[PDB]
Amino acid sequence: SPNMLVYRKMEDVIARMQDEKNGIPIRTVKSFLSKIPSVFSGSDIVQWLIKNLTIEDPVEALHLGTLMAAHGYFFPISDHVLTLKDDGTFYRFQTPYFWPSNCWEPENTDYAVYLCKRTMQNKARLELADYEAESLARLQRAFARKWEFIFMQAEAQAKVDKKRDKIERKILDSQERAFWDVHRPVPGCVNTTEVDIKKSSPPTEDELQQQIKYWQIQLDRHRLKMSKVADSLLSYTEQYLEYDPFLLPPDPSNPWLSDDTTFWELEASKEPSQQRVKRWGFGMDEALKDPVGREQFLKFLESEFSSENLRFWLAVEDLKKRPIKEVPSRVQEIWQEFLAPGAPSAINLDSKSYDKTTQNVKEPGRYTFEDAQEHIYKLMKSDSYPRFIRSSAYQELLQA
Amino acid sequence: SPCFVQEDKYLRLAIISFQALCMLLDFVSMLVVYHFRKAKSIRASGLILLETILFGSLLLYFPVVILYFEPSTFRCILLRWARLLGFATVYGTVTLKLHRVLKVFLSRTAQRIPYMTGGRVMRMLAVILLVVFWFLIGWTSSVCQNLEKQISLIGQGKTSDHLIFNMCLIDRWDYMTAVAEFLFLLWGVYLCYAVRTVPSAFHEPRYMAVAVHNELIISAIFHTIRFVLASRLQSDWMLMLYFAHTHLTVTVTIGLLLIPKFSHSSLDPEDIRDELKKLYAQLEIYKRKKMITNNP
Amino acid sequence: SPCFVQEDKYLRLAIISFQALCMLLDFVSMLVVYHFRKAKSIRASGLILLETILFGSLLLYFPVVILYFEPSTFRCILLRWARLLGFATVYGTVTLKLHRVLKVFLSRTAQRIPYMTGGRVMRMLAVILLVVFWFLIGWTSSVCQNLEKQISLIGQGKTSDHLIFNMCLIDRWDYMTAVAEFLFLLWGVYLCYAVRTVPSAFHEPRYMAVAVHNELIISAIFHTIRFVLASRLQSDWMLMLYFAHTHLTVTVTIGLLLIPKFSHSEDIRDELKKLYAQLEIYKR
Amino acid sequence: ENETLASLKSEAESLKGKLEEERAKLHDVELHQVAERVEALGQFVMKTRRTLKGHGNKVLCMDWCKDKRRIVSSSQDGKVIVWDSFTTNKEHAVTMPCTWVMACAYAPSGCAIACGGLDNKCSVYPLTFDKNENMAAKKKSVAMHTNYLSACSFTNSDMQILTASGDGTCALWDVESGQLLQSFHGHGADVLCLDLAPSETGNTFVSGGCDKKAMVWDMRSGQCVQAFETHESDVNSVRYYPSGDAFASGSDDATCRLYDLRADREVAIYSKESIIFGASSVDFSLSGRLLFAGYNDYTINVWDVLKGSRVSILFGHENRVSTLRVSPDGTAFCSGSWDHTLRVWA
Ligand SMILES: CC(C)CCC[C@@H](C)[C@@H]1CC[C@H]2[C@@H]3CC=C4C[C@@H](O)CC[C@]4(C)[C@H]3CC[C@@]21C
Ligand SMILES: CC(C)CCC[C@@H](C)[C@@H]1CC[C@H]2[C@H]3CC=C4C[C@@H](O)CC[C@]4(C)[C@H]3CC[C@@]21C
Ligand SMILES: CC(C)CCC[C@@H](C)[C@H]1CC[C@H]2[C@@H]3CC=C4C[C@@H](O)CC[C@]4(C)[C@H]3CC[C@]12C
Ligand SMILES: CC(C)CCC[C@@H](C)[C@H]1CC[C@H]2[C@@H]3CC=C4C[C@@H](O)CC[C@]4(C)[C@H]3CC[C@]12C
Ligand SMILES: CC(C)CCC[C@@H](C)[C@H]1CC[C@H]2[C@@H]3CC=C4C[C@@H](O)CC[C@]4(C)[C@H]3CC[C@]12C
Ligand SMILES: CC(C)CCC[C@@H](C)[C@H]1CC[C@H]2[C@@H]3CC=C4C[C@@H](O)CC[C@]4(C)[C@H]3CC[C@]12C
Ligand SMILES: CC(C)CCC[C@@H](C)[C@H]1CC[C@H]2[C@@H]3CC=C4C[C@@H](O)CC[C@]4(C)[C@H]3CC[C@]12C
Ligand SMILES: CC(C)CCC[C@@H](C)[C@H]1CC[C@H]2[C@@H]3CC=C4C[C@@H](O)CC[C@]4(C)[C@H]3CC[C@]12C
Ligand SMILES: CC(C)CCC[C@@H](C)[C@H]1CC[C@H]2[C@@H]3CC=C4C[C@@H](O)CC[C@]4(C)[C@H]3CC[C@]12C
Ligand SMILES: CC(C)CCC[C@@H](C)[C@H]1CC[C@H]2[C@@H]3CC=C4C[C@@H](O)CC[C@]4(C)[C@H]3CC[C@]12C
Ligand SMILES: CC(C)CCC[C@@H](C)[C@H]1CC[C@H]2[C@@H]3CC=C4C[C@@H](O)CC[C@]4(C)[C@H]3CC[C@]12C
Ligand SMILES: CC(C)CCC[C@@H](C)[C@H]1CC[C@H]2[C@@H]3CC=C4C[C@@H](O)CC[C@]4(C)[C@H]3CC[C@]12C
Ligand SMILES: CC(C)CCC[C@@H](C)[C@H]1CC[C@H]2[C@@H]3CC=C4C[C@@H](O)CC[C@]4(C)[C@H]3CC[C@]12C
Ligand SMILES: CC(C)CCC[C@@H](C)[C@H]1CC[C@H]2[C@@H]3CC=C4C[C@@H](O)CC[C@]4(C)[C@H]3CC[C@]12C
Ligand SMILES: CC(C)CCC[C@@H](C)[C@H]1CC[C@H]2[C@@H]3CC=C4C[C@@H](O)CC[C@]4(C)[C@H]3CC[C@]12C
Ligand SMILES: CC(C)CCC[C@@H](C)[C@H]1CC[C@H]2[C@@H]3CC=C4C[C@@H](O)CC[C@]4(C)[C@H]3CC[C@]12C
Ligand SMILES: CC(C)CCC[C@@H](C)[C@H]1CC[C@H]2[C@@H]3CC=C4C[C@@H](O)CC[C@]4(C)[C@H]3CC[C@]12C
Ligand SMILES: CC(C)CCC[C@@H](C)[C@H]1CC[C@H]2[C@H]3CC=C4C[C@@H](O)CC[C@]4(C)[C@H]3CC[C@]12C
Repeated sequence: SPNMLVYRKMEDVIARMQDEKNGIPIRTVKSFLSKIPSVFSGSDIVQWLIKNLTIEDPVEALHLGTLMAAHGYFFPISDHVLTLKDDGTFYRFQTPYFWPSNCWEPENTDYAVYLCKRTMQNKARLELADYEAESLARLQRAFARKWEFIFMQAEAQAKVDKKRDKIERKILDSQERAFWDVHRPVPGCVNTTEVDIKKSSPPTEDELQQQIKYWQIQLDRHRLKMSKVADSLLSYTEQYLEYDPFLLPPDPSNPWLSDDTTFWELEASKEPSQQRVKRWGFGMDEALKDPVGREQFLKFLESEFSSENLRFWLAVEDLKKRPIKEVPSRVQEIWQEFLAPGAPSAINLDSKSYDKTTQNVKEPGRYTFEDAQEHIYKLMKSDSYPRFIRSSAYQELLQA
Repeated sequence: SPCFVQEDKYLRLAIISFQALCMLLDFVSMLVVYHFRKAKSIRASGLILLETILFGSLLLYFPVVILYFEPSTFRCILLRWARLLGFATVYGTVTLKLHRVLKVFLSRTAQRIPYMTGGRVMRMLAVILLVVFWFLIGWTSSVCQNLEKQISLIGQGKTSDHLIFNMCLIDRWDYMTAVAEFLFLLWGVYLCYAVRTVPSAFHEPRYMAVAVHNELIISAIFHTIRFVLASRLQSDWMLMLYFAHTHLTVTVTIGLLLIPKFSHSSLDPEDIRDELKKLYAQLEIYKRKKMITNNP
Repeated sequence: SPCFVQEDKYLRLAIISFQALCMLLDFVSMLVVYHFRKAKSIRASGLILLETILFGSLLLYFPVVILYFEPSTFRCILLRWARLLGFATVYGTVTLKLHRVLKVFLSRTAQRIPYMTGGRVMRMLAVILLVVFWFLIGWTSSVCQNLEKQISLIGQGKTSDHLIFNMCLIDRWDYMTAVAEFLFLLWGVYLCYAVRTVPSAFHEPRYMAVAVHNELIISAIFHTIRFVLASRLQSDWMLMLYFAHTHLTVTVTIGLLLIPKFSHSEDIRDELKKLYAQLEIYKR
Repeated sequence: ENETLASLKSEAESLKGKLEEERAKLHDVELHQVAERVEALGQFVMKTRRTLKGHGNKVLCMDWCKDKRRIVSSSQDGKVIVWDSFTTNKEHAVTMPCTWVMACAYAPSGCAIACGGLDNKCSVYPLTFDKNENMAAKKKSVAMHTNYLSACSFTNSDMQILTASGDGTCALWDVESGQLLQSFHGHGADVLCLDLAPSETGNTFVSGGCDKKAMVWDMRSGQCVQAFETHESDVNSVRYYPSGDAFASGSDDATCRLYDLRADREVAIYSKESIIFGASSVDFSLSGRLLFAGYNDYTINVWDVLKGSRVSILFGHENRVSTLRVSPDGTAFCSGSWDHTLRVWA
């Protein structure tokens, strides 16, 4: 049931169309030439949808309507391209037997029977369509030996249908051309019956202890108040409004709006702009994202003679960006240079952090110093990075 | 003297000489279709059915050769024997052949192939050539008794006072063999209203449907002009009106049907008859009134 | 001084007295056939095809009741309008009804009978009648352009001693109209030689093929007499001939088409299962 | 034993009720009713700026480049095209020996592309500036699954690629050697989408499956730390909020919802009465203010993330919308379709 969810929501609308108190009235029309029974105008639906569904945009109402028509629910009375047009064209519903939600998939031995029926009717004109006749020639070529039985069934259906009424013989014969038109569409129209290939395919006490450990996990997890969570989202969003190209245009102009390629060149330049420098101080993560930020931050620390921590920081991800073939040798190089005793770039770790990496160095891996990664990350975010903001070099670049 | 209208000798010889070429390139093409006789296009429309259009058009180039040689009796009768006998054998077989391309396709849903080439398309042409031939015998036999009494069948007309000429009179039977040639082509317009969909190999049922739409339009003008602007007219202007109609109507037709064919590409079948009505009975009640919301 | 022959009583109004009775009994036959409308006899032929022979037969009665009066330039045109618009509808749906009972028999050697009906036969009597109006319209105009000239469509003829007669002339379009009536029934004779052995319920191919064949010997003598023996004639020998040719021609015909309707009388096996399979769900 | 069973049932009931009462006390305000203080937005005039043609069948997926100009897309008939969006020039092409090539990603360094489909394998194609290039010789197979490949993406480096297939398993591979590094289990049905965490320091990712669940995994070990289930049908695409603390998903019940990680519960639902066709791809703006969604009713919708009211609907496509991605600079987004075309909007 791939499409059954949307088929069960177009049918709910159809039932609302058909209601007598507040639905679309059905009328019989005659204009000085003939009598057309039980039809409704095309402009009836489009004005209906805007009211009940509150579709303010008139194109949206006409787009929703033409998808219902294209799927086989109401059809043009005298056309082979199912659509909805906002004029006086006459449309008519579809019988619930032929609805697409009934799991229909007809064969080619049942199309020919319908196609041979049309030639028998009105045998002085051969009323058909250009593509229908081409198919009729093709089907007879293939179904050669059994063609007699396809033609034999066509005779029986023709004579049986002859003994009927006249009003009923026209309605019940248009709603068998709005079924083969949906299922065998005119060339150049999308086939709505296609589907995606992804979607075409003991004791009772042990259960309790699994549930008990299941509940405690949720209790263990920490949660915040919706008042605080909402503040974080709005504060973050309002902090970047001036940075969104969709809601505050760039300087000089959008490359996709005015063909001004200079915007990418300015951003990729080696000299950060005034807007760039302001984004630097929003957070330490923002500064490290910019490759220019990494160099400037490191340049301050080496002048301060405290860059040994940054050199350890950048080294870990470089190991993670390295293919597995070189990790056993890369882990030892970082081991000796930074956190081994007597290292030229010795750094200080917590006892618990040092214990885990001491027992894990024996088995090299990409995630060996993750705990040291977090420990160094936290201390920069509290002390080192705020110092860089207070540093005179930061404000001098801010104003220019 | 100078009591007669003047005539040209270059502007007049350039018509009987340009038409003696379209009458030779219409007889040479009758020996090209026979010598080939075997092609994917010439075998479709048989020689017996195609070569009677390249011989029927040979009689439609005469109404201008007579209109140059001199006016008299037997040249005013021969001018009507060669317009009705060359119309019912050209556009009377491009209409019984646009009628076959409808009744051989409805016969492919079975196995009969009823219309043979010279059997049901040429035996229906002997009936058209029997009403057009009974009429002409009656007409040329009633204007032979009337020529005895007063009417010479050739009259005179006057333009620009002292300028006289001899013309061939238009009688009241000529207004009627111009509605018979226009109602008959209305059958060749309906017959191409029902063949716009039939799948054809060489698109011949479409190059013969523009040769019929041509004449219902382009020959209803030549008759109206020839009937109103007739008493005054001229002697060298009538020759041009005929030449501008027998090259823009009949030459375009033997070109629309000739060159595109050289260049452009017991009880067992009784019970099943009953059960197949049971299926169309059970299937019919599902849609007939079962919650259809249109029938009630 | 006798020049115009006067005569009445014994012959003149005796003809029109009885000729007004046949037209009187012809209309009631159009109200008797319609009132029954359901007996198997007239259901076989068809009601429309039987009401156009009892209606087109009235027209053939007029050429006697307009020849009764003195000739005119308007009563000599209705004589050629009610003789071709009546012959093309009486013997135009008798030769066509005898063609439907040949091409249906030819569908007995084959199969798939469509049984073309009184819609097909009446779509072929509107083309035979479309040629007749084109000629008749085109012929009255011809005799209306020489009315400004000689040949007045009304003539005079004398006899041996001194007696002249005011008659209606014979054209050369009448020699050709009497041949179109002889080459049209030669098609109906062939249509009764290819049906000679075909069985029928009411034997209509027999009581009707004696009509298209009788009105080919007796209506070919009347025309020849009217043409060759035309210089002398009289104004009473005209009525004696039209009366004696109309009742032996059009009364015999609507006697034979009216009285007899009242007086006398392999993998199929495999395919069955697939049909049964869909019939097994349908029956449940 | 029955008394002990009843005691365990009572303890489980007490723990459950504690969970719902904690959730109730933490739930006090709603996102829209607290963000009503935010001023409403004006009118948007987004229009097509380019139209990329050349595909012989439906277009199934795409991915932007890090230079904000190049685009790599994939089609049903097995053709992979690397375009130049700004000037509309084809630069590379390759016909892959399978059909229905579902997933394609673009390497951060702009030197390799990834592709896969019904052949149950993911391949990595190096890029070079050669003349008359034959990438089929350089094609390298990395991942192998027992079902069709659904969606793949490079990690922050050029050496590891994620993988999601119909066997309900996600895997982390090494491109150079083909050696598997970590395998993830926990979906009982197919896996349809995934997305890396925006934070480079954060080693997590999210995946949405056919079993109506969105699942947050841990890259170090392999067991999930969170699980969500509020959709009524398949979850077709997921994406992180740029802050890294939330992620939105688009499901087949024609709704897009925005979950949260700290609150452990959804905070908004984006749906409308006139929309009955299921979503197929979502993405965020640069600031997270807008949530673009590409539906199956041939249209594209834009929602106000903070408030929940639609701001614009963009027509133009003539079949389903298969994918939608926002460029790294945040100035334009492109959207493939089943009508053989891609359109860059701005
Ligand atoms: C030639 C002029 C003067 C008189 C016309 C009468 C005859 C000869 C004409 C010329 C060509 C003839 C046709 C030639 C071929 C055939 C095929 C044959 O299987 C049956 C007779 C039929 C259909 C002929 C019918 C009569 C016909 C149309
Ligand atoms: C002067 C008289 C005899 C002729 C006038 C009738 C003309 C208009 C013709 C002659 C043949 C006729 C019939 C033959 C053809 C058709 C098509 C058929 O599907 C319905 C009846 C219809 C439409 C008939 C009505 C009118 C018709 C087309
Ligand atoms: C105006 C009317 C009355 C004249 C009729 C004459 C027509 C029907 C005659 C005269 C000349 C004849 C053709 C003369 C030459 C050939 C080639 C031969 O290999 C087969 C017969 C065929 C194809 C004849 C067909 C019928 C034909 C065209
Ligand atoms: C050109 C094609 C149609 C050939 C057909 C032959 C026709 C046109 C010819 C053959 C014999 C001819 C006839 C021969 C002699 C005369 C006597 C003359 O005082 C009047 C014309 C008349 C009565 C001719 C009429 C036309 C005629 C019938
Ligand atoms: C063209 C006109 C003026 C000439 C008149 C002669 C025509 C109408 C007649 C004369 C003899 C007839 C043929 C005699 C025998 C047969 C045999 C069979 O196959 C049926 C038709 C057919 C072939 C006839 C067709 C029509 C026919 C050719
Ligand atoms: C069979 C069909 C096509 C042709 C009909 C036969 C033709 C050739 C016959 C039938 C009637 C005949 C006419 C009958 C009588 C006369 C009067 C006489 O003083 C001169 C000849 C003339 C005028 C005849 C000429 C030939 C004629 C017209
Ligand atoms: C060549 C023949 C057999 C076929 C064509 C018939 C035409 C051309 C012929 C056949 C009989 C001919 C008629 C025979 C007799 C006469 C009487 C004469 O005083 C004037 C010409 C007239 C009226 C002829 C006119 C032309 C005519 C109608
Ligand atoms: C209006 C009168 C005076 C004459 C007008 C002529 C036109 C309108 C008529 C006369 C004869 C007619 C044809 C006679 C028979 C048929 C067969 C039928 O199955 C389809 C229509 C068709 C083909 C008719 C089409 C219309 C037609 C060509
Ligand atoms: C459909 C077409 C071909 C029908 C042809 C008939 C037309 C052209 C006929 C019908 C009535 C004719 C008119 C009838 C009377 C006269 C008077 C005479 O001094 C000739 C000109 C004039 C004024 C005719 C001109 C031509 C005319 C208009
Ligand atoms: C003497 C002059 C004025 C008249 C000559 C006209 C004839 C010979 C020419 C002029 C226009 C030509 C046609 C022009 C268009 C097409 C369509 C295409 O498929 C090529 C052939 C075809 C069908 C040509 C066939 C021959 C044609 C009909
Ligand atoms: C052109 C003229 C001479 C044709 C003859 C007139 C025709 C068209 C008319 C005259 C009287 C008519 C009939 C009058 C009443 C009925 C009874 C009804 O239950 C069926 C139709 C039928 C049988 C009509 C058929 C058509 C009809 C026969
Ligand atoms: C009754 C008279 C006076 C009116 C004028 C005659 C013409 C217009 C009438 C008389 C007979 C009529 C035909 C009688 C029967 C049929 C059969 C059916 O298919 C309807 C049309 C058709 C073919 C009619 C067409 C029009 C028609 C030809
Ligand atoms: C439709 C079929 C049956 C043909 C009938 C055509 C009739 C309706 C038309 C066609 C041509 C017309 C004629 C053309 C010219 C003239 C000459 C003028 O001085 C008197 C009227 C008259 C005589 C017209 C009368 C009506 C007419 C005969
Ligand atoms: C209605 C149909 C069936 C029959 C009537 C035929 C009509 C169309 C035609 C046939 C004969 C024609 C007449 C023939 C000649 C003339 C003389 C002219 O100075 C005035 C018009 C007039 C008086 C015509 C009027 C129209 C006319 C009556
Ligand atoms: C005017 C008079 C003398 C002519 C009448 C002739 C009579 C006596 C003869 C001439 C030919 C005969 C017909 C010839 C053929 C047939 C076909 C046969 O299956 C039944 C008898 C029937 C229908 C005959 C009936 C009687 C008949 C019509
Ligand atoms: C049986 C069918 C063909 C009848 C047709 C008869 C016609 C075509 C013929 C047969 C015999 C002919 C007649 C023979 C002799 C004469 C006597 C003469 O002083 C005038 C012409 C006239 C009166 C002829 C007129 C035409 C005529 C009547
Ligand atoms: C005025 C005269 C000449 C004409 C009147 C004769 C008509 C009305 C009468 C006279 C003899 C009659 C026929 C005598 C015998 C039979 C045989 C019987 O099985 C059916 C009726 C039928 C066929 C009669 C039909 C009507 C009939 C033809
Ligand atoms: C007088 C005006 C109409 C133009 C003069 C040229 C006329 C006689 C010719 C020129 C081009 C011709 C054709 C133009 C297009 C088509 C092709 C096809 O669909 C059927 C024929 C039809 C419809 C022809 C109709 C007649 C036509 C319009």
